Amino acid sequence: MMIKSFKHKGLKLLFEKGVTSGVPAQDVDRINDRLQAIDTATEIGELNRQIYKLHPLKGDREGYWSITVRANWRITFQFINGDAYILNYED
Amino acid sequence: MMIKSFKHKGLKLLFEKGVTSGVPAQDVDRINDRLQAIDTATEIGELNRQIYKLHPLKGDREGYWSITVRANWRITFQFINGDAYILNYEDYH
Amino acid sequence: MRQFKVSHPGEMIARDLEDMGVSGRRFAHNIGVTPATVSRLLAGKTALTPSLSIRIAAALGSTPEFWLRLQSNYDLRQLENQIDTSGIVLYG
Amino acid sequence: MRQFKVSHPGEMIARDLEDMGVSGRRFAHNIGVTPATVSRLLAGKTALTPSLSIRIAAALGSTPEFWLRLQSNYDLRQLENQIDTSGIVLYGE
Repeated sequence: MMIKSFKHKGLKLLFEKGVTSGVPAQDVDRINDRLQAIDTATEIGELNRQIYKLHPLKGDREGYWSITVRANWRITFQFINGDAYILNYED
Repeated sequence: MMIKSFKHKGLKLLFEKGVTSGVPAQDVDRINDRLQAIDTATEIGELNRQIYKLHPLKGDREGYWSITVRANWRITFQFINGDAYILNYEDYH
Repeated sequence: MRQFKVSHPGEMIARDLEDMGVSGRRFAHNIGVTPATVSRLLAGKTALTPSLSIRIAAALGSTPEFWLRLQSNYDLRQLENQIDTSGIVLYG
Repeated sequence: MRQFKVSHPGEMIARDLEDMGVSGRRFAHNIGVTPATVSRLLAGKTALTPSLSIRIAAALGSTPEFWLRLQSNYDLRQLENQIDTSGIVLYGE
């Protein structure tokens, strides 16, 4: 799933440059893992692991999906075709 | 890529049931190799081996691609949104 | 562009088991592997092989293909500039 | 519908080397791998690893990912009825 844009600049920074200044210092590995999954999956069903609690959004943000990083924090992205857009780290 | 349909019923037969009655006998493996290659590529550029001589087709077959099986023989398919359609086995003289 | 840091799937699985409350020993028991192999895996010291990928996906979900793709993606990153193809003639 | 027969990439490479008129020994020398390993590869008796894949794409084209994936797909297919997951619990919460 080739990752095409970031809404969250702290994510763009971890992803492209391996810089941790924009995300919680404790969640760096966890978040990098999840980004690695999103990047590696070829289908959306491949992200439907238990710990990810993958689920679609309504929407408003329709065609948007979220996966859980921990507690209330989710990574979200819009899904058009086989691509991921507007990655975000919220809630 | 997703191989979604066949124009050549012998290919469909070799691909799905592994039955070889519908394709020229010398090309059975040569053809299965090619279908495996198409089935495995995630991009079109991964088929750009020299011996395949991958090139796009023009005309009324725009968005079609062909690769070489052997002298004068091609496999073709239509490329729609990462899927392969109308897979075919044709000659070219 | 490409992801700056690409993890060995074993270390990811290790961080995931911790967040779950599943110990290496318990996980080994579940997927039907020796605790010795699993600990080497969670350390990122043996590869996540196809036989493992089937077992692991049976436990942590997704497809065996996914887990294998992680290993490959990591393996090829780890191999960047390690192999001199200088060197090798590309048949025309 | 999935492909009925999935070949070991080594054996596909064997058939491609034959069609190009390249011997096992000459192919071995070019990619810089010992003939002992290359002969085991072309018989499909050893796996196509990440190191070989980088060497192999240097000669036959495509990308290393591609050759590796052929290997992966074949492996998973070969292991499909050999591993009992009966057996293994899919963790919930």
